[PDB]
Amino acid sequence: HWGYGKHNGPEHWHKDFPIAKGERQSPVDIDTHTAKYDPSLKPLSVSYDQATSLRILNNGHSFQVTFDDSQDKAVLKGGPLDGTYRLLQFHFHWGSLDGQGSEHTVDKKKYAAELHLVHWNTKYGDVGKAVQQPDGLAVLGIFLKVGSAKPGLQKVVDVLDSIKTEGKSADFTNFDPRGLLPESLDYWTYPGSLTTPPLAECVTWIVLKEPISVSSEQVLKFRKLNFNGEGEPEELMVDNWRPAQPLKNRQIKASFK
Ligand SMILES: [Zn+2]
Repeated sequence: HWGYGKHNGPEHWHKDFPIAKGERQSPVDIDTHTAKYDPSLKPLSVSYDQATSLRILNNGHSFQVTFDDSQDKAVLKGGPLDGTYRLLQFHFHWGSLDGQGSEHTVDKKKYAAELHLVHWNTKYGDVGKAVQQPDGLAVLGIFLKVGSAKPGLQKVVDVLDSIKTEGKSADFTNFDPRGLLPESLDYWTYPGSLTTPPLAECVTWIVLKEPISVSSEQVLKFRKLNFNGEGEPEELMVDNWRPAQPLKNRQIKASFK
């Protein structure tokens, strides 16, 4: 079954999911000098004031904070998007060391980690239907670098002890994802895919230019998580990132000059 190791990692995924070699796969390298400023792009609208978090969960490939998406509470709109996208969950990708971990790269630069806030288009009714559409999902990608602590992340970090292994989950209510956003909403955008199986080509990517800083102690707690279930040989959940994929016939647009 798929993972990030030598024998089941990204280089193997195409066997079960042939779309892995498709025309709009993610992540990609963002070449900042080739990305064109698009004055027709709208500002991003990130409306998270009424977000209702539910649970935090180790799913064997990341940890995930899930939200109540049964109403328009926390929504993404504007930017390159048409219509309304509901926040379902967020998760992270990170490295074994600070010099790798992000999925997107910027001029080949790898960040220590990458946050993905996953939203689905309300015109398709549920996320299962949305992932079967070219404009079904919008994922907001935020880079993490190591420096000063991110206060808004600490409540997440402090509960990771309770979900060490695959399949563990905990109540995680009243978490405010606004505390994970950088100051600027300047972004790059391109059409792409889920970066984990099934790798469905259903995502409008919105990747913020400004990283957030997290502390070494915060990211160290990420690295104590396990891929494995309880009672199995301990394998640290680290380097759970897919590398950059061919850009092919796509253009990355910038919201900023
Ligand atoms: Zn992700």
